[PDB]
Amino acid sequence: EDVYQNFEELKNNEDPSDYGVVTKETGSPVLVLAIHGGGIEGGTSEVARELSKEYSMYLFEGLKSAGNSVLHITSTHFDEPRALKMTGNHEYVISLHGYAEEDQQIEVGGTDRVRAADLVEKLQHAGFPAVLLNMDHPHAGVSPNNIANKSKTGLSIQIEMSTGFRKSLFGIFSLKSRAVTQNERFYEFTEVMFRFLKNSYL
Ligand SMILES: [Zn+2]
Repeated sequence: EDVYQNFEELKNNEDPSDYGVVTKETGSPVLVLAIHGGGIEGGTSEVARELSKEYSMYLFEGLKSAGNSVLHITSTHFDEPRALKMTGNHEYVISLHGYAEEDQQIEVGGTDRVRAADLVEKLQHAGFPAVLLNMDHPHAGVSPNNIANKSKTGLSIQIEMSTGFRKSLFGIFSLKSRAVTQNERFYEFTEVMFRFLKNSYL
């Protein structure tokens, strides 16, 4: 269970300084979506911001010193108005998430089954620990209600990164310091992502 059922409820309950909505609109067909940034799923803000160097981005970030889990709205309920706008304005969506696991692992899902498999292959070739989840796996990112699918095509890739994998990319794993301690692994990973994104969405 999430604390809030939708964005309006979160907005009416939380101080606006405790969260932030951040957008970058470039007209790229692909949108990078991170609805659980900041302290909600740590590291997803930094990955999103780096990818926004070449692609449009939507970021919702939890900015509390503690307790950011209360700001998590599951994807099938996430309706913040700028997210609805940006998703509908784009052809395709890549949606970044974190989950709790100490081992390094990347779980890839979504509605775009061909591109999801291709991403997994490209990550595995590059030495990253990715697996493809199929249609019946729980939380596969396939619901029409999932924000990531509310695009012009309906085709998404869901990237779920374990705690271990996310912590491997930063010198200091904090709200304050991830953004200024990205390591060589961070850039290696984001580069694999930039190569995939440019080749897969011509
Ligand atoms: Zn998430």
